Amino acid sequence: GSDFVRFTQVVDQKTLKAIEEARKEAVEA
Amino acid sequence: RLVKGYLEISQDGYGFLTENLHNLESRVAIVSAGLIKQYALRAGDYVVGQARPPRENERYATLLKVEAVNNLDPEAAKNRPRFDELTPQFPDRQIRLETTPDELSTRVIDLLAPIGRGQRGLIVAPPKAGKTTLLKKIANAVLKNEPDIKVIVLLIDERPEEVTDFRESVQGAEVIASTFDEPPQNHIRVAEFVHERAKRIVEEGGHVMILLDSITRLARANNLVTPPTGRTLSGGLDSAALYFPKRFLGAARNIRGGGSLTILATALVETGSRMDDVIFEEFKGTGNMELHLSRRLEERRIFPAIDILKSGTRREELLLGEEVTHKMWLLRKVLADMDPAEAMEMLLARLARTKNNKEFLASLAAR
Amino acid sequence: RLVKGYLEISQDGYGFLTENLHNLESRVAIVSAGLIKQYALRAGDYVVGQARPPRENERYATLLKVEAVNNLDPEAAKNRPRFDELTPQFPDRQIRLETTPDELSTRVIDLLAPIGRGQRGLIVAPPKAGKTTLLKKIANAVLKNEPDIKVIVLLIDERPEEVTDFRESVQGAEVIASTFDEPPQNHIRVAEFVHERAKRIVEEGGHVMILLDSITRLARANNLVTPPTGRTLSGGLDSAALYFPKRFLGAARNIRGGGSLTILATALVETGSRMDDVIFEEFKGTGNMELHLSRRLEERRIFPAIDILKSGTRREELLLGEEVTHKMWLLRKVLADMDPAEAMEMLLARLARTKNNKEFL
Amino acid sequence: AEPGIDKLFGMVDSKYRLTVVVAKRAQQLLRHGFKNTVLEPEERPKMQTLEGLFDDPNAVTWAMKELLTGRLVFGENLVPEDRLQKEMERL
Ligand SMILES: Nc1ncnc2c1ncn2[C@@H]1O[C@H](COP(=O)(O)OP(=O)(O)O)[C@@H](O)[C@H]1O
Ligand SMILES: Nc1ncnc2c1ncn2[C@@H]1O[C@H](COP(=O)(O)OP(=O)(O)O)[C@@H](O)[C@H]1O
Ligand SMILES: [Mg+2]
Ligand SMILES: [Mg+2]
Repeated sequence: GSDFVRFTQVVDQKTLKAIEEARKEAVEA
Repeated sequence: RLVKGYLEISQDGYGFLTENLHNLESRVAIVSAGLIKQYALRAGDYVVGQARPPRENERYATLLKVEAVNNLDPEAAKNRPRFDELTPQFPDRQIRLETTPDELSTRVIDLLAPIGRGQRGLIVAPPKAGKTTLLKKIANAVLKNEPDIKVIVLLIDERPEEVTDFRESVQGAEVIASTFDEPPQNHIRVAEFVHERAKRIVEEGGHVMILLDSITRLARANNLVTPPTGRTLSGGLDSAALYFPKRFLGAARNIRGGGSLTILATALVETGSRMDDVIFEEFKGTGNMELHLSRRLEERRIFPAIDILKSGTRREELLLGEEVTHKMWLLRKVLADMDPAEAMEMLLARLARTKNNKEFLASLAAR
Repeated sequence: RLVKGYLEISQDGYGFLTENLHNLESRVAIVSAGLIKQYALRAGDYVVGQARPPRENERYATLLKVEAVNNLDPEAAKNRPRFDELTPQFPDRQIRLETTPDELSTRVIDLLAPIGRGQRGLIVAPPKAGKTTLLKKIANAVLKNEPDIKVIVLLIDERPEEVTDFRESVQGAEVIASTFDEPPQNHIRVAEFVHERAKRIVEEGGHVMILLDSITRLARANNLVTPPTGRTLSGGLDSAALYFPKRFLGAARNIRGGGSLTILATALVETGSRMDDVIFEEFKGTGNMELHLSRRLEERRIFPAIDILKSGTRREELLLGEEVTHKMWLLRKVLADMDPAEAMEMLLARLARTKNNKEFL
Repeated sequence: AEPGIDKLFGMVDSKYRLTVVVAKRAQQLLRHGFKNTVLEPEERPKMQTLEGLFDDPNAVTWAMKELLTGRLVFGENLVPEDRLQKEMERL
């Protein structure tokens, strides 16, 4: 329950690449 | 001398040319039935032609020679397929709804009830509960995302201060309004004239966007104007009065031959009147989309106060991918689990983190 | 000079020949009242004949002689029983429906509403409630399982884009339409004209599948059609509005002498209008099948959004063999229980396992 | 035991981070079903009597076998947390 580790987002590498692709296209043009 | 304006074929077969105020005025030109048949012009045609001042015993100028009609060379007006013969289609060119000032609202609108060119949907909401402001928002978003399309907005039976505010905030886009102070005869006249004008523009293969305020007030104004109709339907409704609004609304469509006609109107709902809800019912079976806004959600000051569950469209695949369609399936499952006010509160928490493209793809990851 | 098409006898004692445009065309040819008497011809018959061009001051082509009627010689046409005395039975020739694209929907249909030749069925739901593309699915399945049957689709009071879409996507099958844009008179003309051609077509021992869009939206469009027709019923209806729709729909029947006339149409209900609901029950007493569709399913995008519990056939045994009737007897004793939403998913999964007979297999 | 716990401890600073990562992966696997795996094609866990470890005999071992690959990334804040944590619980 310690806040230092209470919440730790977990995502796989392929969805990581999808979200990071969304990040780089988030900077438009 | 030269004259210019929009054709207004009266019952006597003669015409009137309106200004920016768009009602009856005096710089009108009379186009003989012979000329009308010569150029195959219907009312609302953008006519420009050489016409000397009205002669002796003549009160309005007679269009001696026509030069430019529909902004173009007049053989097109005469030699063109009639509007009713155009092959319709389903909407296929959806309008991306990505606006910064209120990303949440337009993002939700697009993701939930996406809109394309030729859409015939309805915003359906109780009064003083979010129709007009959201219409203004989507109008601005359209003006930003689709500058090419001729965007036109009509306000019917509305408050003059709202008219002034919007016309100031319309950024010059064609804003025509009809306040409740005006007699309903003016309301019907202006609405119909806009109807034929937009019809002509679509006849020129143009994309015409119409945003109508108070479709239900429009039906009520028709009912007042419509003097008999004989049979009186449930709740005091004229049967054949709707047909003019029905012709007005069903005209919106996706045409395969170029251009489009997309009309979105504001429906007043749960106003406690059988008239209003019934008319919502007839116009509901005509439209391809409904977006419901609830009284209590607007009461909780939640904006947009969309009734998420029952809002939707037809043929999403014709505007969305199967990936998009299935993700929408999954999301609607989640939201059909998720209670309305709860839906808005937590979704507004969830979706504000990323902008319509950021949200669009980061959410196709998430949702 | 060959003249072809469907006979539309005008009211003034002469006739017309209508074409594939499925409306009032100018390709019309005159059939005088005397011609009607001497050939004993009915309108709508598939007419191929010789005619002559209109004369001076005369505007419409005049018939010269009749050679083919319903692809048959006129002499046999004078000798044929008229439709009214034809002995009707209950449907006897079912249609198996397992289609590769969506075997689930057709499987649900077969298990709940087995379809036989001459059936008078129905599907009921509010507007925008899961009807038209399901009609598309069943039409396509019929196009494969029963290519022999002359399948016809009529569209009344709907959006033109849907008209066009189904037009290409039906793969050339007989699609007729009348949008809500059209005046009510065209609606009536097209509807009854399709009615009467189908009457003559079944009259020749033919099996005719009629896919009518929107039977109760047809009813609403008929109320709009209805100029008075009588005394105000509850909800705004009048007395004799129904008869033409009732004579229209009740014509569906299984005839002992061969052929069939199976008409399926879509009903709009739960619109908050007394008119609409009352029409729902009054035509409910006319059809041999109803398929209910509730909106809680569709708001969940659950498809097919079928209210399974309310749906049920008349006289299963008369269309379904004693072994088949007994197995569905047991199954209905089984399938009657499970609760609506959980019913939806578990029945969907069960039919997703294998084919209907394969499930029995 | 499990494949290379020493390697697991070496690649995180503190064990409780490891536990929360593996369990959140397990919960993701449960909610999405076992389709959202990143070791699918060849190396999948296998039972003895049959191939039951293809679907779902034990999700924790699934997650740990996943993490031994480089296909898993975890961090304190790598994604906008609010969106994920408020879509997780309603499905
Ligand atoms: N997005 C919004 N954010 C905040 N307030 C809003 C929003 N939309 C509407 N409102 C409130 O609702 C009013 C608009 O109501 P409206 O939809 O114009 O009713 P009607 O269109 O039936 O006249 C605005 O004056 C404002 O008070
Ligand atoms: N089998 C189906 N699966 C999914 N959606 C369907 C199905 N059948 C119809 N629909 C949808 O439901 C809507 C109802 O079609 P239609 O009968 O024209 O509407 P209504 O009868 O409600 O006026 C259609 O727009 C179609 O998109
Ligand atoms: Mg307003
Ligand atoms: Mg539909």
